[PDB]
Amino acid sequence: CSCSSLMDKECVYFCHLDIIW
Repeated sequence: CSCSSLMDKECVYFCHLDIIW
């Protein structure tokens, strides 16, 4: 995934995970 705003912080931080959630 991705986010149009880097300042929606928790949007960007769902995309930082990969299967090892």
